[PDB]
Amino acid sequence: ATVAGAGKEIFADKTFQPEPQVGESQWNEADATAAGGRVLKKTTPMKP
Amino acid sequence: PTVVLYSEDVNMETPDTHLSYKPKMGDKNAKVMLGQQAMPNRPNYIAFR
Repeated sequence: ATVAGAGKEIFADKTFQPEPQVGESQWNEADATAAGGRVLKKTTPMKP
Repeated sequence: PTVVLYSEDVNMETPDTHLSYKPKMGDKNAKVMLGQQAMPNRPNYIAFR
């Protein structure tokens, strides 16, 4: 609360912010409403 | 009814295992506390030189 009502919505950075190394921190889940992920473009050939 | 459970209480504890992960700082078990985690404690080898 910098302006006593602050917290303007901080979003993900374009480049790196979605971290492939996070997730639910308990064996069970809550099945959050909205989720984000990373994926390539078809230009890069697919490899295992 | 097709199930009969039995309600009992014991003075259980943990003598050699610490908690790897805890959901929240509060005790008084809630639903989230269903999924905590624990890790065994390091070995110790006291003896004579």
